[PDB]
Amino acid sequence: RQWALEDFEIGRPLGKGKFGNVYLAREKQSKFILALKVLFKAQLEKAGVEHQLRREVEIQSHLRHPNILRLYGYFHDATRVYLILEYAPLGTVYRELQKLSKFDEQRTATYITELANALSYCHSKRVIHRDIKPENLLLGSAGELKIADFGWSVHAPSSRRGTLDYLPPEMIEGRMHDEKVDLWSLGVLCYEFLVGKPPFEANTYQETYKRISRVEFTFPDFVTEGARDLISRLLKHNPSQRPMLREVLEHPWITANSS
Ligand SMILES: Nc1ncnc2c1ncn2[C@@H]1O[C@H](COP(=O)(O)OP(=O)(O)O)[C@@H](O)[C@H]1O
Ligand SMILES: O=C(O)c1cc(-c2ccc(Cl)cc2)c2cc[nH]c2c1
Ligand SMILES: O=C(O)[C@@H]1CCCC[C@H]1C(=O)O
Ligand SMILES: [Mg+2]
Ligand SMILES: [Mg+2]
Repeated sequence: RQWALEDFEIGRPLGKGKFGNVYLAREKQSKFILALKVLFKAQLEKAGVEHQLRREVEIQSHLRHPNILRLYGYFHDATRVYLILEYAPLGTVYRELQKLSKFDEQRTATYITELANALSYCHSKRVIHRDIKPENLLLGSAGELKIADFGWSVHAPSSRRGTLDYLPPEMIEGRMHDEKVDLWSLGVLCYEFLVGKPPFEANTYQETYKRISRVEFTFPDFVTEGARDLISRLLKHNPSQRPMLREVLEHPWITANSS
């Protein structure tokens, strides 16, 4: 349970974070490969997010699902906080999308099924992820999707305040929100997986804000009827109008292309 930096051999950086970096690491005694998320105390204090960090730790450490990234523990020293995470060897869904440009209907529907199942488990504990995006979706050794970065995670309902690309209208506007925010994020993902870019993508935060607020998006011609139907059902301005995850999992386009 009590760890120290001296218990780990540090490898290359795995990625850059908002409050520090993620490094590959090996526990000296067991030779267990893992990821160490290193955060700077000064930066967290200045941002006034030292309690949201405690929330990320508390929420993620109690989740057990094959499509959710494990958080084994944490420790800290005079300047830094260290989160001990499960290593996701095939990287981010973000990098996969950058090299493939777009995913086919089968890969998309499979990822959407994996997400819906992980989100269903979260929502059963009244946990809202609120930061579902390709760079927070990691790939296990078998290429299985793993929800990661519980940095902004909270318990529903919440009226608590990167790009806005995956945030629903109620979360922007700083209004009260529940588990329905993750259903909106799911529709933005589905679109991005098939099209290569999120539906409200813009040059500025200001322009993206407006597009989300208006639910202003169009589909390229290659997007099928079934895909258009599922996305359009998820991207409802009214959170109450968004379907349950059970409905997403039973959608004909999902059942026909997954897995
Ligand atoms: N367990 C992990 N295995 C592999 N890469 C990881 C892991 N955790 C994070 N990363 C990489 O580091 C990046 C930043 O990690 P993350 O927890 O998402 O940080 P932040 O809250 O700053 O955005 C990720 O997008 C990813 O590229
Ligand atoms: O004890 C401390 O002295 C302490 C502690 C923390 C801290 C916060 C969250 C977690 Cl999960 C672990 C440690 C932080 C975060 C910023 N300044 C700190 C000081
Ligand atoms: O883990 C982190 O980098 C942060 C902890 C504090 C809240 C915000 C969070 C994040 O950016 O994901
Ligand atoms: Mg992240
Ligand atoms: Mg984060």
